[PDB]
Amino acid sequence: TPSLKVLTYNTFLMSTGLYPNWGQEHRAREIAAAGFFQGNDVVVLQEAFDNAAADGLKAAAADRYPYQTPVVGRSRDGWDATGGKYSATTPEDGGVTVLSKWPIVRKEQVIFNDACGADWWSNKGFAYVVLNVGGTRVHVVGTHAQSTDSGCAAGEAAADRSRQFRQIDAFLDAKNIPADEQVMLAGDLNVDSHSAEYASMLADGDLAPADSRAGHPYSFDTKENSIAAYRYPTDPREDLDYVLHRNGHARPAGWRNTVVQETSAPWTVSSWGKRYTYTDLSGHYPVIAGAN
Repeated sequence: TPSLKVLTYNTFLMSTGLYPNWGQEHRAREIAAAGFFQGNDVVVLQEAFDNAAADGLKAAAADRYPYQTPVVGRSRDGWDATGGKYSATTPEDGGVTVLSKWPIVRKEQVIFNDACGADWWSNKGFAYVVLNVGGTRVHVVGTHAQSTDSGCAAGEAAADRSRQFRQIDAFLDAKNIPADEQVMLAGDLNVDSHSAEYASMLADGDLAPADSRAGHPYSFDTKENSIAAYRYPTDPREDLDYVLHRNGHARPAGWRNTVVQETSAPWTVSSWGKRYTYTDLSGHYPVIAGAN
């Protein structure tokens, strides 16, 4: 059971053609240089939507993380398989990519069968990678689950997240992964750890809770994170990002998820003839998982 350090980070790199003033190229470069980006074994990114900034980040990361997936949902190219409700015409990809210090033995993508609001119209889904680490295999699913979106009916977002977690569970079960091999789910799962949905997420994904969740209480801090506070000034702080092992599989003891509140040098953009300065590289905080 090789002990791995896993980062999950929502990068908030929206398409620059649609959103030219969100500092995407600046932040993508700065994310690859941030402290939380260094020293991991696996990195799972979400919202890497802008093709150029995502490509630049993946290139900037290639020295430390040479083995990488495409961004989920861009196309069928560069994957060993594509499953789920993939659309060839939809322009928006799922924004998820997995980067690894360790050789990738297999990589596939699966587009979610269930989604609502904005998520439905895009190729949101998950990446499945098998890594070769220390003489054995480690399985990682990287994803960005259904958001609590304006276009979803009341309760529909949570209902579709439940189906998304069970789709991942069913996918992993059908792989018949040996119990002595680790299986981790890493991503922005859009489930608040402080809410009742946390426990149903664990049951739906068949996930073991971390032995400890440490660091800052909120990986999506609408008060202390300067981007989240600008975009959602009246919404509660929540805690959405996880790396969790699968029940019944080998895993390190004392597995931790640490929410790391690392700020950035100020950067400024202009919008409607006003200047806005931020001190975070995204609206989320990175979560670093590993054996304590």
